Amino acid sequence: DRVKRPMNAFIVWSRDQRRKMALENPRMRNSEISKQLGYQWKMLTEAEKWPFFQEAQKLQAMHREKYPNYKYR
DNA sequence: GCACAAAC
DNA sequence: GTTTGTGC
Repeated sequence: DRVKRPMNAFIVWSRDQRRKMALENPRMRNSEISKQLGYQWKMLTEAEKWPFFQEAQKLQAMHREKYPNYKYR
């Protein structure tokens, strides 16, 4: 039925990227961390891309082989 | 447009 | 309260 769902390259940033916002701003009242990341996307920091994108590639290649044309159902 | 995950 | 990527 449902296929598996490894973390998405977007939530990847959450894990580590949010650690940054939590260190200097562990007291965010409203939901700003949401629009803040959006700003990082229109300007992705390469210092952060290369590190986790390397493996992020094997995530797609491996699981895509286990579900050739099997899409969401 | 719908289905799935996480943290503040 | 909410965002975003993947797939057609």
